[PDB]
Amino acid sequence: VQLQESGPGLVKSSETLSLTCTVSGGSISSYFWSWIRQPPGKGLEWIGYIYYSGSTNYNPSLKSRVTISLHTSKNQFSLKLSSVTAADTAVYYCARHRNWLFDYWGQGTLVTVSSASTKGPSVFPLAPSAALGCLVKDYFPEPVTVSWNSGALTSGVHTFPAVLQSSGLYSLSSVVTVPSSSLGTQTYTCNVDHKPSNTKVDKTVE
Amino acid sequence: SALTQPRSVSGSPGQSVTISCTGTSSDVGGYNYVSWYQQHPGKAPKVMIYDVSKRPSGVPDRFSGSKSGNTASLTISGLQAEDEADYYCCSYAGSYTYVFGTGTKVTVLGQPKANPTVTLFPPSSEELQANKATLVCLISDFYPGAVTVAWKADGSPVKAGVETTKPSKQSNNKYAASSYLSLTPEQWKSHRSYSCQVTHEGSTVEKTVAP
Repeated sequence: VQLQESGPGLVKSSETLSLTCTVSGGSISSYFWSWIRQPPGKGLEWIGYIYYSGSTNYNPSLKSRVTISLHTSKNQFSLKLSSVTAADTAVYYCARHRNWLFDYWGQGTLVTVSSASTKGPSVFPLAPSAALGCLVKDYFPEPVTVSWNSGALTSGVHTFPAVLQSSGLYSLSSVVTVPSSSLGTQTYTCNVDHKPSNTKVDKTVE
Repeated sequence: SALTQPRSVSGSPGQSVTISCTGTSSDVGGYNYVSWYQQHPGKAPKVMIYDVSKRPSGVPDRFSGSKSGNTASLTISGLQAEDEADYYCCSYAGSYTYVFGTGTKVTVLGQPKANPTVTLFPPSSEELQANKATLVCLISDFYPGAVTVAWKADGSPVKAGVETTKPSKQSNNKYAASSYLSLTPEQWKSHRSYSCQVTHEGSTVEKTVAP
C-alpha cells in the first residue's frame, strides 16, 4: 500500500484547507483512513479518520473544524479543515489505520497558511558587545539567501532556517563570530538576497 | 494532551537506548494499544512496535517495547547509524480516538558531545524605531542536535510570541538553533529583564538582556 497526499501548498488565512490522499496497491473499501499533521513546532498530531463505511471520528480539539470524506471512484479520501490560521501550518500526512495502529503512511506534504503577498525583508543589525549578525525580518515568500562580505567571510558563519510568524511573514537571522580586536579595523556586511520581491540588501553591522 | 516523551536520547554504536512515553489511565495505562513510529527526515513514518511489544515483519528484534502503568518504553539495543531518527509513541485514548507523543530524537553518537554557544541580542534601536521589538537567541556548536529553549520575562515564563527553529547541521558537523521573542516596544519596555534559557545534555546556559 502506497499513499500520496496532494494539495495547494499555500492557503490564505481564514480559508478552508483541502487535501486529498490517493491510495495505490489496495482499496479504500477496507480498514480506516486517517490524517495526521506535524507543525514545524511540535510532534505528530492525529486529526481523525474515516472507516470505509463513511463513519468518522475526529480529534476532540479539531472536530468542530474538520471533515474527512471518501471518494471511492478514485480510491481517494480527503481532508477539509475550516478557517485555517498560522497554527495550522504543518506537514499533513495521510495513513492507513488498521488493528489499533497506523501501518502505512504517506511521505507528507507541507501546507503553509499565510494571507501575505510578496514583501521584501527589513534587515536589522544584531550589533556586538565577539558575535554579530543580521535579522532578516518580515518577508514573503521564501527563500532568502545571506552571505557575509560578499562571500569573503565564512568561518564562524551560520544562517538559520526561517520561522513563519503569526503575521504570515517569515524571518531568519545570520550570525558571525569574529575576533574581538577586528571590530575597529574591519567592517562586517551581510548581503541579503530575496529573489521573489527583487530585493537585495547590504547591511553593515556596527 | 500529547503523550510525554523525552526530547533527546543518545548512545554509541553497539549500545542501547530507552525512550519513555508517559500518558494516563485514559490512554497508555487504559489499553495495550501502544505503537511506536520511526521517522527519518522527509520520509514516511514507519511502525516499529505495536500493541506494546509486538514487532512488524522486517523490523529487527533489537527493537523491543514494554509498558508499566501509565508509561510505555521503547528500547533499541545494538545501535546502528540508521537508527538515528525521530521516534513517536501513540496510544488509543478511548471513544475511537488516538493521541501521539511529543517525539524523541535518537542520536547515534559519531562525534564528541558539545554544549551550545548562546548569544542573546536585544532589539536594535532601528527596529524599535520601526515600532517592533525582536529578541534573537542564537544557539550554535552543539551536539547531539537537540535543545530546549525557555524564555523568561523578569525571571517568570513567557510563552506568547515565541518561535524556535529545529536544530540544523552546520558545516563543522555540529548543530545550530534559533529562537525569537516577538513583541511591541512598550511590551519590551514593560519588563526589567528578558532571558533566553537553553538546556542541553542536562546543562543550562542562560543569557539576559535589559532596556
